[PDB]
Amino acid sequence: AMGSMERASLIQKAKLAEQAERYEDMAAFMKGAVEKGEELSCEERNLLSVAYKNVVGGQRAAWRVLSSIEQKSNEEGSEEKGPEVREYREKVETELQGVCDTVLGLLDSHLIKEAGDAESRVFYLKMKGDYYRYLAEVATGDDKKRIIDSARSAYQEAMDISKKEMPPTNPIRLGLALNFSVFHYEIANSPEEAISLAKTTFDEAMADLHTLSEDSYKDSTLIMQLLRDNLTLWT
Amino acid sequence: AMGSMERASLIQKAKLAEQAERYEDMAAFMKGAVEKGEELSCEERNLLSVAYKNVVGGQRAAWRVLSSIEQKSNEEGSEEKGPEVREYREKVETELQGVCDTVLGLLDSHLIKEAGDAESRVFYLKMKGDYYRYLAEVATGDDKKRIIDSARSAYQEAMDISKKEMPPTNPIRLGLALNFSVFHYEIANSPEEAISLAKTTFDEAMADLHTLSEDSYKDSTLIMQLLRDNLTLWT
Amino acid sequence: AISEHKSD
Amino acid sequence: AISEHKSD
Ligand SMILES: [Cl-]
Ligand SMILES: [Cl-]
Ligand SMILES: [Mg+2]
Ligand SMILES: [Mg+2]
Ligand SMILES: [Mg+2]
Ligand SMILES: [Mg+2]
Repeated sequence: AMGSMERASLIQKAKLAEQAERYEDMAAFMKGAVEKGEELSCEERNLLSVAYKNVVGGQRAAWRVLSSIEQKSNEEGSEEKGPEVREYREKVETELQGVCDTVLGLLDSHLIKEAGDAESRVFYLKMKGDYYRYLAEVATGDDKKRIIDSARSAYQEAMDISKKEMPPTNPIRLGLALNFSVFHYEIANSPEEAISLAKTTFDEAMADLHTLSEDSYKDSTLIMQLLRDNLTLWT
Repeated sequence: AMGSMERASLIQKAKLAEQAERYEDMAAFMKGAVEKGEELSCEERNLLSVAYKNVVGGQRAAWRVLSSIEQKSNEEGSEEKGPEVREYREKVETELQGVCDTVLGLLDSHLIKEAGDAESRVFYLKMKGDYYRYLAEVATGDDKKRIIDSARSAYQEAMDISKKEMPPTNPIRLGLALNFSVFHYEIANSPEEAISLAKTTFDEAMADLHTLSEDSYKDSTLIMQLLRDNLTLWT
Repeated sequence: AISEHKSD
Repeated sequence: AISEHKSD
């Protein structure tokens, strides 16, 4: 994608697109950068993640609005009004699935296989879990179970590496645990597993904060607060 | 556009897209509705306007961010870093110009010529002024003057009809005067004309508020407050 | 300025 | 719930 643009120019333009809040452009620039075939630095991995999180986030928010309207239309006493709500929800759903499939394709061709360091491998396997989780949010057919299992398997492999290779305050390790706990709660119907994971992760991070500089302490405690926010909603 | 979709389904889906904050889709649905060739009702005119205002609004905000970065790069002491800022600003600019050209095309083929009532004709001529004004904001070549004149001419024709055919509190009349005053201030370098127009419009509306119901009074005073906000910034 | 600055 | 609910 963007095959005639230099890799450095694609990265530079992704940063400009981020400043301009042009996330579809940012994602396209980063997709082009990945397709150059070189590994991504930590900053470049963050740009890839920010770009697609914002694109899929808009699609998810729209899908939730449309799904709610569609569910209300299927209640007792609701007037017919036709196929339009379902059609338009399906359109948005298909577009969201396409974005997820594109991110999963980048991870599979060939980000994950070329990621040897723990920081890069865990980042990409967390992303794989996240985008299968977004596919799961809208899945209703005979592959929902396989989609859920793919998300679980990616998060589990990421968690196994993170626990062996990263300290408990590492922001990627923390964000992974946060998102896997949300997977348990919202996708896997395992609220107790979600609560246990969030609590253990929070407590183990708290016990390690003494090792950190002021800036690393700020980074870790910001994510810890998100675990606490979920625990307060769930308990 | 969307030639196989029923007009009513396009309108219904534009309203769903608005609820989902999917403004590019909303604009495409409304473009398809216009291209059916029937006149638009007042509600449908508002949907067309909301959809394209939000699309172009995002593009304008991005263009302003990129133009500011580009201007800083051209100051004394700024390091080179290459063609990327200009290229990306040009990309966004071209996309914004394309959206303006699409709206102007709908007005010219054939919304304006089929609009005989004052409410519809003034609405469309105001839109024509607005989208030439957005073209003017980014124009720098040998047609800037002709673009500015096209915006002026459309606003002037709208104003002449509005003053003859609508009361001074009419929300479309008020929004037209507000936007023509912004044209004077920001595009035409005529801050005194902008201030005079905003003041006269505000005062003439205030004098007519006694004729209105509670709901029409709320509608008119909301727009009057925008005139006052500009006057406080300009004086 | 607001259009409908504040603009409309 | 927040992902990175609150999510990451
Ligand atoms: Cl549709
Ligand atoms: Cl570009
Ligand atoms: Mg090269
Ligand atoms: Mg490697
Ligand atoms: Mg028909
Ligand atoms: Mg007519």
